[PDB]
This record gives sequence, structure tokens and C-alpha cells, in this order.
Amino acid sequence: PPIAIVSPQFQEISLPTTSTVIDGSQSTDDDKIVQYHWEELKGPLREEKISEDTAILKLSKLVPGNYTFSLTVVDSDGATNSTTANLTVNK
Amino acid sequence: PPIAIVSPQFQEISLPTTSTVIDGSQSTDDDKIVQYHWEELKGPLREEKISEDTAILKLSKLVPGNYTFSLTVVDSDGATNSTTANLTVNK
Amino acid sequence: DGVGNASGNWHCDSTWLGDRVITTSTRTWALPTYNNHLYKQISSASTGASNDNHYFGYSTPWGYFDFNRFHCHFSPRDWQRLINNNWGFRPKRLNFKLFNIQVKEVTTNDGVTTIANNLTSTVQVFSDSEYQLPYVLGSAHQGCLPPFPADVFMIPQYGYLTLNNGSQAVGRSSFYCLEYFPSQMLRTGNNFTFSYTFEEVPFHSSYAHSQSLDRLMNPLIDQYLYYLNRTQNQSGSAQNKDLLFSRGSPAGMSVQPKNWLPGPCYRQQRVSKTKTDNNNSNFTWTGASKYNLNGRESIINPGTAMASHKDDEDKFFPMSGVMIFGKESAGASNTALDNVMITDEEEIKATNPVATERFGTVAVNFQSSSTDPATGDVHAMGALPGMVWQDRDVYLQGPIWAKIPHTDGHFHPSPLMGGFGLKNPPPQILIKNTPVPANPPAEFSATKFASFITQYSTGQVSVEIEWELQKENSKRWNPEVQYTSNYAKSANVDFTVDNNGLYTEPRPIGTRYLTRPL
Amino acid sequence: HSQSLDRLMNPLIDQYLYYLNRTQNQSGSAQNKDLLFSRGSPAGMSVQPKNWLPGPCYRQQRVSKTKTDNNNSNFTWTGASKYNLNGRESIINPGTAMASHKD
Amino acid sequence: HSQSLDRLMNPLIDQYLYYLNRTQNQSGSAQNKDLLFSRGSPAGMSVQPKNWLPGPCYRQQRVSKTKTDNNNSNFTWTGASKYNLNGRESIINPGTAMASHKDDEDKFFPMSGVMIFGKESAGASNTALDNVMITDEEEIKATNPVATERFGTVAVNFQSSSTDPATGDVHAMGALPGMVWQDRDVYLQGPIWAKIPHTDGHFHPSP
Amino acid sequence: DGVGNASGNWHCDSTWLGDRVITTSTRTWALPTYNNHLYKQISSASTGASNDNHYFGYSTPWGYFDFNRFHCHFSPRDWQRLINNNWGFRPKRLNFKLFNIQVKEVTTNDGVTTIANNLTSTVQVFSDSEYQLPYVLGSAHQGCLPPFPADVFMIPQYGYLTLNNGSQAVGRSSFYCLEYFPSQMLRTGNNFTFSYTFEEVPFHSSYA
Repeated sequence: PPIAIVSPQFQEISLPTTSTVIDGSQSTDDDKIVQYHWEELKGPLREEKISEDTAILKLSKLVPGNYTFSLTVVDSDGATNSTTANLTVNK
Repeated sequence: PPIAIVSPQFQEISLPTTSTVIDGSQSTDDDKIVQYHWEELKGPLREEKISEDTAILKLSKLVPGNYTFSLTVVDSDGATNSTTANLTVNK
Repeated sequence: DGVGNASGNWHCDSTWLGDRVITTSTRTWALPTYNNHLYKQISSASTGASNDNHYFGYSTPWGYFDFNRFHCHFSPRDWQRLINNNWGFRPKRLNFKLFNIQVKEVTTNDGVTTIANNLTSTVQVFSDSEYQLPYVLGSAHQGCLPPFPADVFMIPQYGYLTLNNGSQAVGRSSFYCLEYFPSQMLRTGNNFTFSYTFEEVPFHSSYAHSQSLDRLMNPLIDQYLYYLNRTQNQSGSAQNKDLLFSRGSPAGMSVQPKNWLPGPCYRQQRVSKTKTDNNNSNFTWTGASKYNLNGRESIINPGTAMASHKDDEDKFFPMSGVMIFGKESAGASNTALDNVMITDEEEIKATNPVATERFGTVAVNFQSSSTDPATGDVHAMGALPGMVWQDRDVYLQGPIWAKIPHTDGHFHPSPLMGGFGLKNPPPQILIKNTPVPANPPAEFSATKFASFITQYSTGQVSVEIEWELQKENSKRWNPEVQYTSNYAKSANVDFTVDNNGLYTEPRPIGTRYLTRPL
Repeated sequence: HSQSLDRLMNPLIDQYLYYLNRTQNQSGSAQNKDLLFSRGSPAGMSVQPKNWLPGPCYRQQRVSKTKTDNNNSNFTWTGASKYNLNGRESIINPGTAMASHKD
Repeated sequence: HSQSLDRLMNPLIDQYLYYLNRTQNQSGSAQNKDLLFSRGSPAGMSVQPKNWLPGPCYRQQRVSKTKTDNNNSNFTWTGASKYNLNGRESIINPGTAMASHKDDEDKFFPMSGVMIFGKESAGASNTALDNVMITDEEEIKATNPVATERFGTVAVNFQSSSTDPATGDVHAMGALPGMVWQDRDVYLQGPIWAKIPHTDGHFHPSP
Repeated sequence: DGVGNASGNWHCDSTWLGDRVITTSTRTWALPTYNNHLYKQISSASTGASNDNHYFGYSTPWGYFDFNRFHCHFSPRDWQRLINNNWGFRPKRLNFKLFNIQVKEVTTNDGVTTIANNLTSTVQVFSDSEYQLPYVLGSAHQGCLPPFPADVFMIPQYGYLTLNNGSQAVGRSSFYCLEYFPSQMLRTGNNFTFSYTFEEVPFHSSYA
């Protein structure tokens, strides 16, 4: 289809240090993938979103809670696949 | 013993510009020193501590008041020496 | 001149002359039939690999000889005899021979393989001595001559990759038909010989500098050049900025005017061999050093020649900055720490930086009364004028040469895996069983052939490289550090066979044991 | 060149040099840091030990020929690559030999 | 050199190569992004396609000979340029061949980028400014950069409708292809030769 | 020069000149495959032998010729002809030849051995004429030429013992790889010849 895979689905970040990376760059295809698209499902506000239309995330300023992003890839010709990630952020 | 020496003991930082360096890298020994260890005695909170287990400090976001850090060095074999520094921060 | 006559003898000498050493090695090979004689293309669209792991290429039935590791020529005693008293070595000429060809043919009649000796079947061999082909050698693959001489090895399969727009094929993608080269038909009585002479490649520096680069001064006399010692006069109250210069130094050695610079740097990641002092992420590929080439990322691995760690930090290694040779009992997927051999690279700490460390700090702003002199942190550094460095060490396992790619420009063409960067490397010797078909039908058919006779070859192969040594000219007083065997009551002798005949190389042996002053 | 620089290897045989594949063992709960090395690669080509390096670089600005996907500033001379020589700035133009764009 | 490096063109004829002059058409209201190229230049010399590059750079610290315009810290060794070799730091001093200051900035000197010869009545410890001789290095301003100045600015991000074209500031620069530079001046006091250390590789072995 | 030609003739003379006697002997040999072509080490830790019976060594697939008994050269009449009227004897020179090599290959297909003649397979022979190897000969072992000339014999296996701290291996324990010597590939048509001249060893006093 366009098959996507996220880095783990499940991460464990220890407080106070909130600076992680979700690596959706191991997502495969039989051709090139035109773009990688990040979104967000859960989580509170006040985060510095950096480059949602790219491959490797640079996540900062994470409130301990439950974040849930989602990677979506687009083949040529267009085909989507949404695989999500969970951010179990604990003190 | 492990003899340590701090950059001055006494600094004078003018407001609003709060970005200083305490250079505990002139601390001597007869052998190598394994690590340099910074701590803190006085001062209010809300500072961005950067690399307390290193040689040259990078201090930022200093409230005008009285900070007091402390350098501690460790020889091989282990020997400690705590020499402190005062941060006379004035407007 | 067969059939009842050997077409060559077994030569496996290693002769040590004055300024040159001739290391002959002869192995027994076995060439199967690859692809059932087809130029099948290979791409990534069948498996469906990642965006940086797409490829496109072809996979021939030819097979190549790759004598491109050092233990294909040097026994561990000859390597020890070389690296202990030599400041350098380079090859002069090689001499390749391929004899005693036996073309068997196997019949799996009713589940029973009956291997039958065939006498009229041939074997095609050509050496690509004009470099029209992709040069797969020097990519550090398997399928070499084996280390231990009493091992029958199996010849690799010659595939090649070309340009791709992912798993597609751009109109620059070249196809190489390898029967469109003049090969040499070899029966069971003939032999393939050719000779080759290397370029005037520089000597591999098989020494370690006994002086640092920032310690190249007389420790007694002080200099005549001054510098700025102090930008703040201590008059016991506050700042003064009197700009105190003073001469030096006999003792303040870190601030003197040096004359040269350490080499280029490109930081890897500091990773502990002890698992408790590593981050709990993965890592690699998240915090690795990698480069964008045509919009696809690739780890540097092992990068530029840099030292592995600081003084007495043996637990740390650069994430991809070291050669990691596998032992036996090491699979090709997710092996633990014990079954590999991380080559510690620490003899080049003098000139070269540390791959897990910054290469200094430049300044950012302009210092004044208003703004403090903020400095930035350098991580990657291209070559400045006045930099000296020393190339990556070679190993008994590691590769001998590589091909300098035929580009319009290249800077210091030493291969990053170590070795001799050659413009015109030893040519690829490609070998292939001539396809002998099975019975054709009685009426003529247009379709090519769906049935051949299953066969394979075997035979011997001699490679004889003459090296040129650089005898040391030292006036060191105290003894050198040389590669010695562990003198102890041991369970098994190192670099030898086992209870059931498995040649196990226990450790990677470098070549930098001697000391030349810088 | 009909071959890439990071594609100078035999696509069939795998190397004899190892590297670090994994700094975190997946035991289905949390972090372990077991430092898993493994051989490669025939397929994981992006992580292998290469031998050479791509050339020098000095970034220019990515400007679209389509006017709708450019910033509404000016730009040039604001976000251009330029050098100080005797205290006066000059655009590099065209700079070092680099490719124009990706695939 | 009696010519600059970025002044190697005929001041009368304009070039035949174009470049991007403008990424925003002024139609007196707002942004348009029409990508206006135009030829040049006889006069807009800073934007032309040059052919060569100035030399490598590695920034020192801008320190005034006048004591009133220096920071009240110490400084040196806090904000100096230094390198890690086997885990011990050493000031570069005098570093690569770079010019000392800009046009008519004689009061400034790189913190460790100049030869500082001592006079007589100059001790070997904590001498003042008068008893030394800071060698001003300004004849190589043409090819070489200024040691207290950045060697240009690269770009960081990808410009689009969403994100502005942020540029980063270059401080240290290894040798690119096409760089020309000129080596450090000699003096009547300074040294004649040096030994190239017997290493396996060295880049442009001038001391 | 094979294949349809013998590469040597059967010489088994014993000629008695005045002051010298030339004793030729020719035997038929048979060399198997030892260790299945492996340099397996041998020690005492597997069996667990006594404190004076510990050893450590290696066991090659090579095989040696040991013509180091007197009846490999002298028939009992020639020995009687020697010892009855001679006050002494010593050897001057030897002359070793190795011919008519046949390399068979056996297929044990379904419990039935079908020995098939192979023609392209070789045989490696080298004479260690510089003494880099352990000299196992003279240790009074079996596997010589047989006494009686009409006997097919089987070639021994070349193993060697080195230094040990019991059944361990000290760092002086040498390992000898024997393909690291120039051998001679011999097909079914070639032959190995070399010659050797003894030292001026004293006469063996064959008198009482």
C-alpha cells in the first residue's frame, strides 16, 4: 500500500529530561516515498512543534502525560498509511 | 591532596546581561584528575544547569543575589578538594 | 597440460628478502552455477525495503576472486614479523595463477547425487584489465581467500548496482553483459595466468608517533613570541581590562603559539561497551552521523581517521568509527558484544583528534563592554591549511586496497576503511562455468533453453604479491612495544585450529607498534 | 558517474566489518542498553562502513521556480550565502560545485 | 596582493551569467514571489558569480588594545580558541594565516592570532602592553579572512511559504575546493624554518 | 607421463659392490584422508590421562613415509651377507622416488562402496628439507615400509607434540600449518623424486 513503521510505538521518557526523537524513517515502500507527514492525537498544549512534514522528529517540552502522534506516508502514486506512536512520559 | 583552584572566587556580573563562566580548569595535580564536579550552595531557583560534571561552566539566567557554587576534583587514586566561588551579581 | 598431468604446483611460500617480502598463497576453490546462467536484475521493489535502502542492479552468473584482505597473504607469524620491525610497507607487483581445473557435473538421480567427472567442459576466465566494469572489490565483502590455507572456499557471485530513482531505473543505468568481453575457455588441462604491477602508492605508515602534536617544543627554553595572558588586571576590587601580555612558555604549554594543527574531525557518538552507561533509546540511526547523497541518508561508518577514545577510556567507542570484525559463532544479524572484535584505534592520538570529542571551539560574537565573548562549539571540521593527520590503521583481517573512483576531483584519496587507494587497482578476475545444455527436442524451437546440465568447477588458485618494506632507522634507546603472544599455560593456542579444526583468529592485529618521532 | 558514491559495493555479498546496530535490547518492557552489534550489509546499505566521502558543501537557499512556494520577503541579500572580505560582504555565487536539487 | 579576491572583475563590462535579484515583486501592497532574475553586475558587485573563495578561517577573539573596551573577565582561557588533543586543551596560537582586523581597526587584535615579540625591559611573566610588539598582519586582507570575523553564513532550513529562510553563522571553516589563501608573514625576529612532522598525512605543510 | 603410461618401474634390487652395497626397495602404498582434512588439536584433557602422561599437540591430515627400519632395505639373506663379513657399515646417500599415483574415490551409495577411478585429482608431496617441522621419525613408530616386498602398506598420520603445562598450552607452543610449505601437486602422471646424501657418521661397529 505504502507501508509505514514507527520507531518504537512505545517510549519511556524520564523527567525532567524531555527531549526525544520518533524516527519514522524506517518506513518502507516499493518505490520512493514523496513525503512523511506527522500529526498528533492526544496530549496537552504548549509544545514547540518542529517540522511535522519531515522524517525524523525533534520533540521538546513534553508534559508528563500521554502524547500520541501519527505518521502518514505518501507514495507516488498517492497511497496513505497511518501508524501511530505512544509517548508514555513518566517522572 | 588533589589541589583545586577556581577562576576567581569573586565575580561581578552587571544586569541585564547574565551569562558568565567559572573556569575551574586551572586546578592542578601531580597526576591526571579524573573528573571535575560542580555543586551549588546558595542562590534562588530557576536556572538552566548545564554540565555540572565538567570543567568549564556555562552559566545562564542569573537572578541578582548571591550564588555560591563549589568545585570538587578527584585524583586517581581518589582524593577530594572543595574550593568554592561567589557570584556577586549586581545591577 | 592435462589430463594426466598437473597444470601447476602448490606454492604457499613467504620469503623475506632485505627490502621486500614475497607472500605466495594458494587455495582450493569451488565455483557453482549462479542464477542457472541468467542475468537476472535485482532491485528493491520485490522485497519493498526502506527509502534509504532502495537499490537497482543486476546479478550475473559470473564469479570473482577477491584476495583483498591481508590474511590472504600473511600468516600471523609473518604479520608479526612485519609489524614489529618495519616503519612501512607497500606492494610492488602481484602474480595471479589459476590451475588444476576440474569440472565435475552432478546428477541428482532419484534423490541420490552422483557427482561425475566431466572432461570436455570448459571454464571461462577473464581479468577485466581495462576497468569497463563496476569494481565491487574494496567494498569489504566475504568470499575472499580463506585465512587458513587448508580451507576450500566458494567463489562469490558478481552482481553490480547502478543508478536508481528509488527502485526505478534512470536512463543512465548501465547494463553490463559480461560475455561481451573476451574470456578464456579453460578445459581440465589449461591454466589462467596474468601479472600486475601496482602504482607508486605511499607506504602505509606502520608506526605510532612517540610525540604529541601539541608537545613539539623544547620543555626547557621559553619562546620569544608573546600572547595575551590576561584581559583583567586583579587590583582586588573589580574589572580593569589592562591587556597584560607575557612571554611563554616553558610550563604554560597550552597557550603557546603552535605551528601545526590536528587533523579533520567529524564527531561520532560516544557509546560505552558497558550497557549500564548508555541511553535507553535506539540509537543507532537516531543520533548517528550520516550524509545526504541524492536525497538518501547513509551512515559514515567508519568516517575519517580519528582516535577511538581519550586516555584510559577503553570502555568507549565511536558508534560508527571503528572496524568491527566478527568472530566465529557470530551471525549476520543482531550479534552480542562478545562475538565481535571492535578494533581499538589509539595509536594516532598524537596527530588525529578523538572521534567522540569536539575539535575545539571557535568564537561567535564580538566581545565588547556590552556583550560577553560567547564561543561556539566546533563538531565537524574540513581541512584547514596546516593540518596534519595520520590515516586509519590496517589489520590482518581488513582490506588491502580500494579503487579511487574516477571523478574529476578527490581530496587525499586514502580509503576510509584503511588501505592503499589505487587509481588502477588489481583487475577483477571473473570466472564462470560454460553452460552445457541438456538434450534439445527433435523439432526446432525458438525459445532459448529451460534445461542445462547442473555442474560446478573446482581447482586451485595462486596469488603472489611482492611487497616493498620500509626498514626502520630508529635511535630510540628503550625497548619498543611489539606484538607478542600471551606466554601462559593456555587452553588453546591463538591463531590456530581447534579440537575439530576451526581456524579462529582471536583478536584484530593492527600494524602501529613502532615509534618514529613526530 | 553511472554509480553513486554511497553505492560502491557488491549488492550480493555482505561485508566482514561490523558496526553498532542497536543500543537498546527490546525485551518488551523498557530500556536495556545491551549494545548489539551485527554484521552487514547486503540490504541495510545506509549503515555500512563506506570508504570515501562526498565533497565539500556550503548551503545556498532553496528557491522554487514556482512563485507560490516562496517566502514573501526580499530575500535575496537577507538569506543569502555571503562572505566577509576586508569588511565588505559579497554573495558566493555560484559557490562550490554542488548539485542543484534532489531526485 | 594589489587586488582583492572579490574584486577580480572588469569594473565596466557586466557579466553574462544571471542570478536571483528578487524573490518578492513590489506591487505596492504585499508579497508576490515572482522570482525576478536579472543580469549583472557592473555595480552590484557583491552578488555576482565569483570564481574563487577566500581561505580557511577559525575565529579568534576580538580584543582591543584600549583597555576600556574589553570585557572585565579573564578571558583569556575562558573565551579562547583551543583544541583537544589526547584529552588536554591547548590554545591554537597563532592559528591559521588570517588578517588581523578590518579596514581602519588598528586597535583590535586576535587574542591568539598574532606574533607578539617582546622588547627589552619585558619580563617572562605578566608584562604590560608597551613592552611587547604585536605584529599587525593586514597585507593579506585580500585573499585571507579576518581572524575576528565570521567566514560567511550558510543556510539552515528549507524556505517555504510556512517557514522563513533562517541562516546560520559560520565560524570555523575547513578547506573547500576552490579556496585560495596566503600564508603567514615572516619577520626579522621570527623563525626561519620548522620540521614537518613525519606523519602519514599533512595538509599544506606551512608552519 | 600418464595417463596411459607408467611413470616409473619397479626396482627392488640389492647389489653388492666391493666397498658399497646399494639396496633398492619399492613398496605399494595407500594414503587415506585423515581428520577429514582438519588440523584438529590433540591433548590429554579429553581422555584425562595420568600426570606423567599429559600431552598437547596437533594432528594434521598429512601423512609421512618412514623408511627408518633396517628390513625396509635388507632382505634376511642380504643382512646375513652383511653381518658375517663386515666390521662396519654406514650409509652414503639415499634416493627417494614416488611414482604411479592413482587417486581413487569411493562412493558408499546405499551401503555399497563403488570405488571409482578419478583422473583430475592431485596429491601433494613435499620433503621438509630445511627441518622447520617436528621430526617425528626416529621415535620408533609403526607405518614403515613393510618387511616383505609384496605387501601393501598404509601411510601414517603426521601429528606432533609441543610444550605443555600439563594439558594446557604455554605461549611457546608452536603451531605448524603444513600447507604453508611449498608442496608439489601430483596428478596420475607425475612423480616425486629427490636425492639426499648422509653426513660422515661413524661406521656402526658390527663386531664383538
